[PDB]
Amino acid sequence: GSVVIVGRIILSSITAYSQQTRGLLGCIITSLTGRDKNQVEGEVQVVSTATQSFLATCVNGVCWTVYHGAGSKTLAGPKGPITQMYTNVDQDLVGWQAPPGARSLTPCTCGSSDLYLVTRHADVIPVRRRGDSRGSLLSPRPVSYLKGSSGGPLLCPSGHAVGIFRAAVCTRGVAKAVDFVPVESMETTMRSPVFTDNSSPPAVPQSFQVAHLHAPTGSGKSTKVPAAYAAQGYKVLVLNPSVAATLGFGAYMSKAHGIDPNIRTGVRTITTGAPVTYSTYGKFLADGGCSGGAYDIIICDECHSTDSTTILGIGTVLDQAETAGARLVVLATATPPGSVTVPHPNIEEVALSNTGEIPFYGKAIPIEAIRGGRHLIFCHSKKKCDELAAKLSGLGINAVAYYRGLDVSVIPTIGDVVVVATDALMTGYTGDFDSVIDCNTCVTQTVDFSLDPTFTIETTTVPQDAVSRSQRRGRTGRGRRGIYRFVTPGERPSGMFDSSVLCECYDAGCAWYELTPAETSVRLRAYLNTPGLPVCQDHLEFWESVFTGLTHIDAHFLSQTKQAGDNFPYLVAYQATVCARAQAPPPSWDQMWKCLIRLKPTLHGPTPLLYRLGAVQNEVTLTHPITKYIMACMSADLEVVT
Amino acid sequence: GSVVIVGRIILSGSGSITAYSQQTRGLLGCIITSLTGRDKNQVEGEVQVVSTATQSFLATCVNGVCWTVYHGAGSKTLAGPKGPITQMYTNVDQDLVGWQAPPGARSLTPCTCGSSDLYLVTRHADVIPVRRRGDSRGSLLSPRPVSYLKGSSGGPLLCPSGHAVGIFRAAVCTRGVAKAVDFVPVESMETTMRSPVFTDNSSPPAVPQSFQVAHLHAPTGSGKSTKVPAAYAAQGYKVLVLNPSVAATLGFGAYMSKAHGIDPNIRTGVRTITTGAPVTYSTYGKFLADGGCSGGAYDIIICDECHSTDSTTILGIGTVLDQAETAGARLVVLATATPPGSVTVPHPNIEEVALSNTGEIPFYGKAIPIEAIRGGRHLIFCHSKKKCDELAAKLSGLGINAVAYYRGLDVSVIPTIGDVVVVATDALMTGYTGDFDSVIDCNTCVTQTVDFSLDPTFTIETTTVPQDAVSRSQRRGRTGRGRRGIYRFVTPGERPSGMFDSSVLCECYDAGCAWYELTPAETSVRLRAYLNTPGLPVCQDHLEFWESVFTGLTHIDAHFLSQTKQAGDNFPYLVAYQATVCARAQAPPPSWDQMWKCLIRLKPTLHGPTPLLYRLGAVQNEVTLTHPITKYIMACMSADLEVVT
Ligand SMILES: CC[C@@H]([NH3+])c1ccc(Cl)c(Oc2ccccc2)c1F
Ligand SMILES: CC[C@@H]([NH3+])c1ccc(Cl)c(Oc2ccccc2)c1F
Repeated sequence: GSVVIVGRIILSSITAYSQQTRGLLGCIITSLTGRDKNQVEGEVQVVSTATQSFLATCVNGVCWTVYHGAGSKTLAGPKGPITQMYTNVDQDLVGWQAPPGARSLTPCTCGSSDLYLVTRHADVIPVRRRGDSRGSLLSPRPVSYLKGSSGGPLLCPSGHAVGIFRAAVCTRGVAKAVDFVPVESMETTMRSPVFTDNSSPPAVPQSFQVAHLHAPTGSGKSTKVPAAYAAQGYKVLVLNPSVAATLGFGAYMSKAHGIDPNIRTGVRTITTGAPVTYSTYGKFLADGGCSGGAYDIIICDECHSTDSTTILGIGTVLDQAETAGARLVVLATATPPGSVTVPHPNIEEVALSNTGEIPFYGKAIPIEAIRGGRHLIFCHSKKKCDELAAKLSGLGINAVAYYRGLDVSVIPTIGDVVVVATDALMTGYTGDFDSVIDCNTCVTQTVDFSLDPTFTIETTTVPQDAVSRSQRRGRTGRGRRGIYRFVTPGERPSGMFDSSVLCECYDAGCAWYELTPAETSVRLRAYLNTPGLPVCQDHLEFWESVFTGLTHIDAHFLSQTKQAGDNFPYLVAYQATVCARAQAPPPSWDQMWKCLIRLKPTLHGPTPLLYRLGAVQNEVTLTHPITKYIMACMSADLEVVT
Repeated sequence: GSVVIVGRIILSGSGSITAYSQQTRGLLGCIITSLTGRDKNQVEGEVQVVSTATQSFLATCVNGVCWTVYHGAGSKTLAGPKGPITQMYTNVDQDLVGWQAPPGARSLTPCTCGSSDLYLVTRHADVIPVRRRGDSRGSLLSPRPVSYLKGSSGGPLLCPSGHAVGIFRAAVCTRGVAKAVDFVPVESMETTMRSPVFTDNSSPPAVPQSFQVAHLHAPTGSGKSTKVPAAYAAQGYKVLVLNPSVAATLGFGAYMSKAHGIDPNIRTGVRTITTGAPVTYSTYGKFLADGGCSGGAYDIIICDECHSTDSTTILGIGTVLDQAETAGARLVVLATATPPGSVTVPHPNIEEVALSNTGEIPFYGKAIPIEAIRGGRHLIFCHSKKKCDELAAKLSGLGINAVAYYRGLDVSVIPTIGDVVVVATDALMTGYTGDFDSVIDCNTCVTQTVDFSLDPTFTIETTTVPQDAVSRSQRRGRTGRGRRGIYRFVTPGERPSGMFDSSVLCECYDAGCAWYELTPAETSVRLRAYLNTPGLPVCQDHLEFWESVFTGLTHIDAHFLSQTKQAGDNFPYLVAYQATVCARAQAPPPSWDQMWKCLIRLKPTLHGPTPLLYRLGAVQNEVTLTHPITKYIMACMSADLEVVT
């Protein structure tokens, strides 16, 4: 899909009105063709994808807008799809060369503080500047009235551009201020090189530096380059999210480059005194971060991964490495933020159709496509893994399921097999496959600041992004031919993660890694402040304030929720602690609250709700001091995107 | 736009009930197929996954007919092999519509036996045990979040033999958790088929010998409010004609006096005459303020414009329905041009023309050419007061006799006189009786919708929405009366007619308490008479919920209530009640929006967090939730609440 211009906002002194130029059918066709003959006029376009509508402002002969709406998408144009000229994920800014007929606003350098925000409804909202990227609405408005206006201009009185709107600053679901991308960030972006080669590892610098390495999985980014550095005489640490990949490196390196390295995972540890160590991020955090002077170079592998341990591990390194004596951090991934999937030479891509004995996410699989050989099928849930595995087994296909919870020994490693699995596979098992068949959806978690009474953490099924598609497809075609089959050809933009991931980081810090919320904030802040990494909204003070209130948890419930191994074991266990001390029942008797089951006969009355982590069946009271505390925390300034 | 089959749910041949889905169309194919109404793909399976541009749900063929929900499909056609298929059955009251099953389509068959173990099929092909507890209700064996059931409406409930018991249309929820499911029984599908496919309501009924409720679906200028009661009067019957508009009511009476001979009784706030005639013209508000039906006074009651869903009208009609038989009436007539289920058909006096981007006057993303309005009598419907004032301004500056009209302004500001462009809200339709050479329609209106948002209680939010058939049909109606007329529009779209939000029920209790001295219990009886009567606009049964809420709100401040009644805005009771609770705690209102002006003079003495009862708009001030009324309302949210799927 391409981005499509579906209207415009005309400026004149400052007033505006808007014009629509496409309906739905036109938008969709134009988005599939990427061919737009419609004449472009104005400095503000109203634009749309198949999922959202927003604005775009031309400045300096460039049409600009937000990464969180456009991603890395092309813009439909007279002669076809227009590739983006600039892609600055870190500033939430992208830009296409202005098409013929378009006008540009000029930047503002008189430096006025009385500003005017233009919306998708063509209203003109006065704004008092507060900083480089903040302004306060003179009249607070409900957040919903700014929705769809991301990308609109912030104008000084003389009509020039100060920047583009990117998000509202809410206080309890009401917008008192606005975040914008300032015109100086636009000019900085324009002077940066479009091509920047991150395929070569850099040489060790004289003083501390953070460098990026974008290279295919099996370039030797985690094998050959660590070996090269060690030859030059350095001590190198390779961090990786998979236990099975970390272990695998030990045997590979001892054969191929004659180095028997240190290995550090939770299930196994080996110290050989070698100058190269391979660790998981999680085991790295358990060992208490950087040891003063132990390493010259730290290589954070798969730094595209947006799981809490990886983010927390990488932010720890970014906070500590210099102080502990390192000269070099290398952030390594094949799929960096802003990447899209491109054709792979070694992999042949074939859409699924409706003909097939095996129904699969609305489409079908031919039994002839998986009868012999080794094939991997990605499903979104374990329930689905289980039922597809059973089907296949009943047809006499040798088929097995894999997901979080199961021992990887369900393998088999040699022989005909179909593996039906979730993304747990990515970290659990390292082999590749004659084909990958991919449902193209993922389970993820999303926070909702629902003030009912506090927040909600919802589990939802959503389309895959560009990293998911590439990483799943990349389980076939490794040094040998391969096939990838898909239910749908789409792709969400890569490199963003939800605020629940942040909440997860504080939770794990408390549950697993003996980190105070203040400590956790320091480490995440280094992650945020370092560019070229995945991006999120800055909700650190909020989440810090919330967990900071969660005191004197019951150690047995914590142990039990960690043991059962599910999400947010600290939030779950803290709610259970409050329920037990208040002598009151849990929100439900879902498996989530089984730590309270022996107390079931004696718990009665309304649940002192702290927050929603699933369905709430029981009645709730709001009188508990901890609830009162978390409600007060919601008055904090919260960026939400528009 | 037609409904389009975009996929299907395939049920298992034997053993235990299981299913899987197949998708036969993408988005592009869906949109094209909806605009042409032509679907050459063949129809397999008995459970279809259907879609409009706006939403998607399920449809289930039983005994020859592809059934689904009115709240999903409205009166729309089904895309077919030889073009659009019109609906064969349209039952607004049961939330059930039906197209004749296309070629070779397969139909489930009814639950002949009579088990009480049931299985619901969802759009995800999940099969979910249900326990029948009534004709149209069964409980989920394992309660679920209601989000999981959205888009499954129209799906079947099966008995273990795989026979259809009905089709899902809504969940019963407790605080966001579906505990049970509502369906349209299969025998309500056969009650639908053992009626005639066409019913006639174009002629006023004969007076029956015993109490009967009849419907009159006939256009304005058929004389529904002048000629027909005149006719009944001529046969010696006493007749009451009720209407939502003061100006319409006065006009009919004045027309009757000079044309049909009679000098009728008139009853409104502003003018009331007793002449002893056997025809009486009243508004719904005055009828209610008079305490409803007085014994033996009328044989016939015409409830005119019975399509209207303002609180007064609903409350008024509810009253007549509850009180007429016992007051000795023989006949209640529910009269409208635009009954529930109706569609905007072409009018031979009216030339319909799409606005373009060509024009000097920007209008809702399109354009009005000055030529089209420079000379004559013209009407422009805008959704908000604000826009009307912007558009009157922008028009007159360019040399026009432009004027606005919306609630608050006195009519007569609309002259006549000749050349004019009136820019107005829908308030035009209760304030002014005249018509125009052309009508220009923004195709949108403001409405109010309730969210059970548990933050802490409920929210009532003003939103802007696409117009429905009634809206479009009534807005067009102000041109092409006798002579030729023109209708210009921004959008061809049209939402289904005859549904109203739960917030409208809220307004009925509020008006009950604020204007007409009705206890919540007394209002429930009246509303119950309206729901139970068929062929009237329909809503979700939340009567107990809303009764329970207003029953708690006692000892309101008489002064604030008088000011919110006078200012004329919605929910004067809830607004005044929140203010009563604020003033008594010396706390500020949730904001300093105009809604809270009754409290402006006390601003100096009002400090601290607002004890919030519910949300009627943005809340800027901190909130406490400790107030006994807040808690009382919080407990009411435990009620069983039907919500759609
Ligand atoms: C410029 C501020 C930075 N924190 C930032 C950078 C890029 C993007 Cl897409 C940002 O917004 C989101 C919004 C939702 C999810 C992730 C990120 C974002 F908030
Ligand atoms: C059969 C139950 C009846 N109360 C009923 C009849 C028709 C329809 Cl469209 C119903 O559903 C709605 C849903 C939303 C708004 C109004 C009505 C509905 F609830």
